[PDB]
Amino acid sequence: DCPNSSVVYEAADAILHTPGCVPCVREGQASRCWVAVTRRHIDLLVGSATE
Amino acid sequence: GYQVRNSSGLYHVTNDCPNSSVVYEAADAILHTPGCVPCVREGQASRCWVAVTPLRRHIDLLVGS
Ligand SMILES: *[C@@H]1O[C@H](CO)[C@@H](O)[C@H](O)[C@H]1NC(C)=O
Ligand SMILES: *[C@@H]1O[C@H](CO)[C@@H](O)[C@H](O)[C@H]1NC(C)=O
Repeated sequence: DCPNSSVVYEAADAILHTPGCVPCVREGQASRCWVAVTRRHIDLLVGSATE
Repeated sequence: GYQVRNSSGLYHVTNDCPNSSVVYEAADAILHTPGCVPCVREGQASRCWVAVTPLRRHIDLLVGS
């Protein structure tokens, strides 16, 4: 449905299907997280930005 | 934490994941994005731009294996 941006959609889906808490550690503005996929896991760095 | 005074009473709320809030925010924003989130391979990861629901702010993220 949305194939070239899939990797994100997979991650986003894993965050929602995480019943617990996604473990994150803040790196200034951005926070580094480890999302487990239902072994393997997704590494993600998320941050906010303003123009 | 912090308190809330809504229509159903007086409450006290504590975020069980204070550092994980942007992740949940982004995950929601990706699903509410009607188009497709613009990604680019940036190394061994994927650099994406997520527009947040409304000085215009967005969410930058990198996903990897
Ligand atoms: C939140 O981030 C800070 C700074 O990276 C870290 O010291 C702390 O342990 C983190 N807290 C949680 C609940 O993950
Ligand atoms: C009451 O405030 C609390 C905390 O935000 C929430 O659990 C509850 O659903 C709110 N109720 C309404 C009607 O806003």
